[PDB]
Amino acid sequence: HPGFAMTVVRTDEVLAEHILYCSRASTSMFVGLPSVVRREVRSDAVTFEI
Amino acid sequence: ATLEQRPFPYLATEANLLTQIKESAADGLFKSFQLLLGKDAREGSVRF
Amino acid sequence: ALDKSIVVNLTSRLFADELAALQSKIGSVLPLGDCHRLQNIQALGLGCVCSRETSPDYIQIMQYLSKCTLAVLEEVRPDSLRLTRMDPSDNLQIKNVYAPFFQWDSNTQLAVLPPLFSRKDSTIVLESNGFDIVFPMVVPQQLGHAILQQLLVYHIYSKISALDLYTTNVSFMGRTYRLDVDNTDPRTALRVLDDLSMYLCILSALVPRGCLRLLTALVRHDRHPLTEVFEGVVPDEVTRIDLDQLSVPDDITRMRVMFSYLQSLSSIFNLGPRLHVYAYSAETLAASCWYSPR
Amino acid sequence: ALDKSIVVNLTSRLFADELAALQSKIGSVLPLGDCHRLQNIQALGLGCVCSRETSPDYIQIMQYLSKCTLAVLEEVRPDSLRLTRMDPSDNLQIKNVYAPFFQWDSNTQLAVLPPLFSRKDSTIVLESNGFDIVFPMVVPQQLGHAILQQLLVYHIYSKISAGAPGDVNMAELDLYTTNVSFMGRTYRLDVDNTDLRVLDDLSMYLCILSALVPRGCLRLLTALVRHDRHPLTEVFEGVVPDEVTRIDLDQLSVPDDITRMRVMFSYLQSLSSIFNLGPRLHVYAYSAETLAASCWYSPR
Amino acid sequence: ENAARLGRQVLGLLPPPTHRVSLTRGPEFARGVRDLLSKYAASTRPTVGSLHEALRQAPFRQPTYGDFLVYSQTFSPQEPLGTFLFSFKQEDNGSSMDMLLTPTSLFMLSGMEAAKAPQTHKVAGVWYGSGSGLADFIPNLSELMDTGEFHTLLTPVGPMVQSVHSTFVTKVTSAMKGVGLARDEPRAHVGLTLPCDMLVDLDESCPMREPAGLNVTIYASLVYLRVNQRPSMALTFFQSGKGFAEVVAMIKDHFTDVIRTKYIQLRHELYINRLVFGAVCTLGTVPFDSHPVHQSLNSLPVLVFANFEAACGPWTVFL
Amino acid sequence: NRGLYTLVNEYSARLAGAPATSTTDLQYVVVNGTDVFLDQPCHMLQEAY
Amino acid sequence: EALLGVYTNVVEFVKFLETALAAACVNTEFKDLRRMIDGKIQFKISMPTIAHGDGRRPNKQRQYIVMKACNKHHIGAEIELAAADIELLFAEKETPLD
Amino acid sequence: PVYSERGLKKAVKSDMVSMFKAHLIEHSFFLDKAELMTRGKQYVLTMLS
Repeated sequence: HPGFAMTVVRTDEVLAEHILYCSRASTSMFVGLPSVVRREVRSDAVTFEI
Repeated sequence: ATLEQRPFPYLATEANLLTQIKESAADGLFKSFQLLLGKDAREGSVRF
Repeated sequence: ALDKSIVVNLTSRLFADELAALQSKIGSVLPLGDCHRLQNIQALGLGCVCSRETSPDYIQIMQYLSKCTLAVLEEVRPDSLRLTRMDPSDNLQIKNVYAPFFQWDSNTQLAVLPPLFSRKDSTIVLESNGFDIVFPMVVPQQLGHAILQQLLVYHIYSKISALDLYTTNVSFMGRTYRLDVDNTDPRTALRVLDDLSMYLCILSALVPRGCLRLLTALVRHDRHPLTEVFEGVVPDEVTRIDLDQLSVPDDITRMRVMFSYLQSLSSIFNLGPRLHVYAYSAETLAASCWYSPR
Repeated sequence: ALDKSIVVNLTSRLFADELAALQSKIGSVLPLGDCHRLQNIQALGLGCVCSRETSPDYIQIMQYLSKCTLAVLEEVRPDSLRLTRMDPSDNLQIKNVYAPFFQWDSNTQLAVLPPLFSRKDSTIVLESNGFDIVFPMVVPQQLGHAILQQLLVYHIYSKISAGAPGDVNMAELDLYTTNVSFMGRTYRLDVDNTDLRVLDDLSMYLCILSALVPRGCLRLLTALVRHDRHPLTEVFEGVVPDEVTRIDLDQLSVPDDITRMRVMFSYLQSLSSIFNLGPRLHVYAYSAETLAASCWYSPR
Repeated sequence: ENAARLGRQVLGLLPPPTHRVSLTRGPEFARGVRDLLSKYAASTRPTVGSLHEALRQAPFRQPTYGDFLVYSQTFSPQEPLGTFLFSFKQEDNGSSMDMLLTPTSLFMLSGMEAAKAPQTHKVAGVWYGSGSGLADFIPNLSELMDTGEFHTLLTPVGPMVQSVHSTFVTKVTSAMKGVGLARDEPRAHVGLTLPCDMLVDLDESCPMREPAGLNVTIYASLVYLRVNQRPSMALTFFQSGKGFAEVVAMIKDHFTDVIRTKYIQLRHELYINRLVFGAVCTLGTVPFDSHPVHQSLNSLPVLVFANFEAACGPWTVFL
Repeated sequence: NRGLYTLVNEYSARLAGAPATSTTDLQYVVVNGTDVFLDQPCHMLQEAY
Repeated sequence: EALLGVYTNVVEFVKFLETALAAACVNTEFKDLRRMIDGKIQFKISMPTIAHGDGRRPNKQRQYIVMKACNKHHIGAEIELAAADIELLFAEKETPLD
Repeated sequence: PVYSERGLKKAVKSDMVSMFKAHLIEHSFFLDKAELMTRGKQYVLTMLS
């Protein structure tokens, strides 16, 4: 025995499956309109963006 | 006090220290009417 | 037409502290990690490669900037930080803020340094979302080399203790500037210093005998303007090498292999990529510059 | 999104003899010291800095060329000239006159240089505006950045003979240095039998720049000790000479070093750029007998 | 028919008109500005007809090429169409003459060992002679390597486009300035092809963060050695999107093995031309986040890229 | 130090104080704090089991 | 040797409103994010109290100014379109191969 | 609301803290405990409702 004792800590992960409740009329939603912005122009394909 | 010991402690953090951050121009209202000075404002007169 | 476009979404609002730290800085340069339209807050500034509890260095953090592409601010809205990047050939308008007010001109040569003057000057605090945004500093040649000149001085003299006025103050024409050096990680600086014995020891061996003889004729009675650095005193070696009769084609073939390594010093004395201002106002500080990666 | 045709004002007409000498070349690369095209002649060329009056300087001229936008001519008109502004990745066309001639091998690296020749076949006098037009020296790089190679050693031994005339042979210092040998075609320079002095801003440095190079690596070796310290520096003892490791630092003390050290720190980067910052072109399509090539450029 | 059908190409392939807006005559300023936003409201919406008019907008796409000459024995009779191309110059034989070297070629120019490349030695033996297949035309293989002059005469060119193999002269059209368009297969460009023997990757490590982009750079390097006390080179390639200051400090960590045995040799002899080391060339920037596609040919594992813009920096010395 | 009504509106959304990685071999520190879906309750009650 | 089939894959088109989650939120015919930089709605919510005969000085009812905001949420969708899509959307009128 | 009526003074706040503790131990992962019970349905229903 050396001249001390000691405490030990770990951590852990647990994959849980969760239940989520959401009551009625909590958020007001605001759906906009989509868009098009062209960028990153290569020679083969031009990557569009919505 | 200092945020506690009060009626309705949920509305503590909403009413007290959020409105201090936001209310710099008092613009949480719905603009409806305007008082244009005269028939033609010309953007120079003080509009109410 | 093309539209390079970067806007930073945010999950919790700017505060009254970091508004005025950022509303005042409407134009500057800060890096990125990834090229998109959108970006999380933990990839903007210099604060990825450097942190408070991690002991920074003044080499690899600058050396990290050669990987990235770097962007220019546009707006500071209370939600979002609006930016734009640098297209490999496109002009912009940038207007610096920096509290060490330095004077640019038209037709200059600017680079970007990590902040070496003071960290609390540059490290802004972000009480909303924790991750600090350390600002890099847009800097010309004459300063940008001179602090790299100042660095490779000092981290040799960091061991020569084992003082302060001689070894850190940036000798600019007009002012001197103390750096922020107490607790660094100078081992990447220790590489570059030991990368000099790769050259400065080895450049010494093929020095020709001809140009060394000019030094003995110089300091005696033919004193030139800048050469009073010698202060009328020779180095000890200058009379210890000149024993050769000055054979010319020896020194011809000596200076060719010498001429190679002068270009090799670019690869060790690099800055970041390079800025090309052509039009510029001094009272406004706004410029007009196209991107050159270096 | 393009306009490269810049008409630059004179204040009067040309001379009479300088018709065909300016019809001798029709396309060359001139600098353009103004972002705008509404421009005098007193700002386009090297006469904003380099002229008769200023001291013969090299580094500021070396700073100037990449600092200044270039332009390519198309036709000589009696009212004004025709500059086509340099963008990155720009097409142009060269029909040369350069004295001496330098052969234009295609697909190599083709640089822009400061001239050092005799200034009679190197400039054209305009007393219409007081402006000697200075064509930049345009030589390919393996010739061009190594044109300093034979000249420099030829330049230094003239300085020791200027203080002690019993040291250097003349006709032996000529032969290996007066003729640049590349491609197998030998080229002779211009000798300057007047009294070179433009190169005081290099060679007078490089002798001072050869002083403490075998002095700086004494303390540098034994300084920063770890076992993580670099491995090849043990191998790199096999280069450094024997007299170098015999220097005593009794002569120079530690706070005395700071001025003498930083000068030697200073010229090991300021010299490294001026052989790298030679902005530079390439030929993709070349014609030999016509001397009308189609090529491309990016300033660097 | 020519005026009937072939016009409807050129009646439609034109670029859009830079739209003209009248300042004065106020009843015509509004007729102008109204027909801008109705042209702009197309380029926002993701519907079908709104899309294809945002595609006529096109940048400058025109890189120029190189018409060369090859002694058709110095040409290996096949190529994987996306090789690197050198151009070696010592002296002009005829008026318009040229000689080219592939990355499969330069292995056969020193007679180097099979330890530095045990992959292309079986490959590039059938493609050429035995090292003397190019010694018939250049008697200066040694003295360029002896004096340290081989690393300057090579001019980097780029990829191929298409070459016509004939009886005595193979006509080669290379590619420069950027994107090399292919010929036999339209709409696809020349895939630059590097072997898996010669590209050395720089990124691999434990998981333990690096920024992405559109920019990983291929480096052209050269490392001296002296096998059997004979002058001999080493083609070695790289791939790194990590700036210029890092990789010169990283190529030296790659080729530390050469330098350690090197000054074991010249510890007791001084030849000033034996002190210069090598050089770096930059060839162009692959989009970082793309794929080096492992393609097998004749064995010969080959990486191939896509959308390769090309450039050429000077040969920069390093230790 | 703050009152607990702040602590409920902070615990549901904010990332932890330097938590551990998943799916890799050793317990690394997370630096890409943008993807790991941990909700650790070792903070609020200040415990160790 | 023969062919025996190339088979149809279908992406299941389920939008937001078609789920049962819409009984939690509030959905309108809203249009504009790009106009309105984030403001607020300043509620002031009234308050019932108990009246009873205290020996104390009793409670005046209180009036709480209640502080609501909005939250900007960006979403980006991505398309690549190759060069053959670009051109032959224009040309026409050849043959049944066309 | 019965646990917070008097007002959040110092003695009520800390008594809430040690009331998380006994609730975190017993009534968490409540479906997994419900496979090894006599009662069953009147544990989940007393948890959910």
